[PDB]
Amino acid sequence: LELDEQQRKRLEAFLTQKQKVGELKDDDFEKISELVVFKVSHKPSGLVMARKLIHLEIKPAIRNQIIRELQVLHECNSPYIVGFYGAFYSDGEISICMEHMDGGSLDQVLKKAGRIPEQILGKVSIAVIKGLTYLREKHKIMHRDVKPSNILVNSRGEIKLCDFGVSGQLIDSMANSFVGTRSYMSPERLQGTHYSVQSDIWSMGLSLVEMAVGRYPIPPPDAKELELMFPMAIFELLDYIVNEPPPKLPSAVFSLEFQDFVNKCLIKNPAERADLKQLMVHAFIKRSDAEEVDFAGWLCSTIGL
Amino acid sequence: TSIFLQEWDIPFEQLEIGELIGKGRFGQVYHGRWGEVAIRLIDIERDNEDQLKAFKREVMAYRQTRHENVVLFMGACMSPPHLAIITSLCKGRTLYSVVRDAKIVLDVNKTRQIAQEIVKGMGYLHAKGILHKDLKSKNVFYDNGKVVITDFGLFSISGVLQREDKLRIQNGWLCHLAPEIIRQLSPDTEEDKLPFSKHSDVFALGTIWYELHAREWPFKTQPAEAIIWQMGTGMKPNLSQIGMGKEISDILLFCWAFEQEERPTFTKLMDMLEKLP
Ligand SMILES: Nc1ncnc2c1ncn2[C@@H]1O[C@H](COP(=O)(O)OP(=O)(O)O)[C@@H](O)[C@H]1O
Ligand SMILES: Nc1ncnc2c1ncn2[C@@H]1O[C@H](COP(=O)(O)OP(=O)(O)O)[C@@H](O)[C@H]1O
Ligand SMILES: [Mg+2]
Repeated sequence: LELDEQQRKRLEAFLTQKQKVGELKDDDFEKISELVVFKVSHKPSGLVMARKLIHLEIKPAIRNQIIRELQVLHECNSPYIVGFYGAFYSDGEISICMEHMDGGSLDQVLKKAGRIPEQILGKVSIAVIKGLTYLREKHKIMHRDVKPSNILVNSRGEIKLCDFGVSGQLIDSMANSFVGTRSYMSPERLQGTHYSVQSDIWSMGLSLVEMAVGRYPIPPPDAKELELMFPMAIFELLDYIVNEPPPKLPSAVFSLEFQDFVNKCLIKNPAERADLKQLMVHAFIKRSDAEEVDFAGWLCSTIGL
Repeated sequence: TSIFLQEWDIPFEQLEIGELIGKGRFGQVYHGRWGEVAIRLIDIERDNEDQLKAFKREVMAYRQTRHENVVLFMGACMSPPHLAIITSLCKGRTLYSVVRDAKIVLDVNKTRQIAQEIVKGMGYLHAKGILHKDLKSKNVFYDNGKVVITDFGLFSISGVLQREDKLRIQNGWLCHLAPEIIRQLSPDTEEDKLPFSKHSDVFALGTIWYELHAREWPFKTQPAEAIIWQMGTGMKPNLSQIGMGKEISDILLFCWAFEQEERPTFTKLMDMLEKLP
């Protein structure tokens, strides 16, 4: 399903920049800025990368296993997934070095912009679907953590998925997790039952409504809050997700194709929820794919590059 | 506004601070000499100075504690911003390390006995009107048959939760929390005002009873959000999948009961544990 000329080019152009270093260590890097994840300057090679540091205190034998699990990132490469350069360990922090995306994450762009219009969100949907399809078909891996903060953009205009769960040991080796007020976990996952890419599809749908309407949609806003646009415990939210009807887009301001698309993503029964192949054939994405939108221009003009 | 060390019944002349014993969310815990002793240095700025006065009276409460199954609280000195809690030093290793040691058999009888010791100590603390608020295997020490409870009460003054709109969960914490507490958790919830109770402590012991036989925490597979929802609505594992009998599974069924009033007191629980084969 996937092929193109200019897309083939930049992968290899990346794979030329790939070999421009062989090994990485802390002093190779000079802190450029804070995005914990840092924009860094590499000195052995002129590439500017994003280096993420995860603070972990564990014995060497586990660390070497961790590195072998992360090495898989050198194998997965896609135009819809952020490229990986390498992962090293140093002084109590694991570094993950990857492609720097000049637009940041979709949560922080959404923070800057008021709402993201439907036509961009169509191209975002295609990229997420095809990225997730790649991992299923080529690597037998689910993402496990789709949300706006893990979809990155740049000024060239590519949008790619990051932070998925390649290493079971790294997940477990982390001492402490951070659960806040927004949750993108699917209902089936919250109840501890079997799950598949369907849970990633739920996460994409909920993310799309949030960005389209400008607010995390659980709990739904009241009548008067939807007009203005145009204190809840964590367990209350999670039980809302499991038991109340899923969020839906307002029916005035969005196309039927877009509303049906998110609706199919947010079906609570994962057997009835759309799968990756059905999304590929939905009217909304086929329509979106055949559209002339300067995504770079939209991004740069709203953010300021 | 201050707590001196001559307030205490343990005569104290000098105090040597040695090496760090381990990393921990609440203060630092150093080796010390008084006999050798364990010193926990914590820092509080001074804000909420009415909380330190309340802390002071709860500490003086600790002064009246002495029990073979409860670590010996020996003293506390407070010179704000610096606090120190000095307890006896526990030889051995923590129960968390013991049950995760492949080279150590934990027969059903041994687990019955370890549980019974913890129950005795917690029954004592309850009788004195003291809630532990953080019962777990890392806060129990086992040295060839000697079982001691540690760090009771600290959780109130602890501040281990502190990102913006995002609460910090440590790996083992959630599965020790009774549903009453789990349903309360929020990104600006604080330990000082969480609904801890004698029943919540019994729930935490229930978690330890699972851990003794599985040799791992419940909900090991699952992420934090899944654990919050499943435990909030009352879903709980059993031990049949490793072939444990009805008698020692009813223990969990009682201790983990969703309605607080169905959980036994520690004295009744001691009875129940006496009657296993
Ligand atoms: N490759 C990257 N390029 C640009 N920004 C990044 C990159 N990776 C992470 N970030 C930044 O890191 C932040 C996200 O934190 P992260 O460690 O990814 O966890 P989470 O995504 O769960 O918040 C966002 O502000 C995002 O802009
Ligand atoms: N009485 C004691 N004897 C020996 N070690 C102790 C004692 N009290 C605490 N420690 C150690 O100090 C460290 C800090 O423990 P604690 O403050 O209980 O944090 P945690 O509960 O997360 O381990 C732990 O490694 C623990 O084993
Ligand atoms: Mg402790």
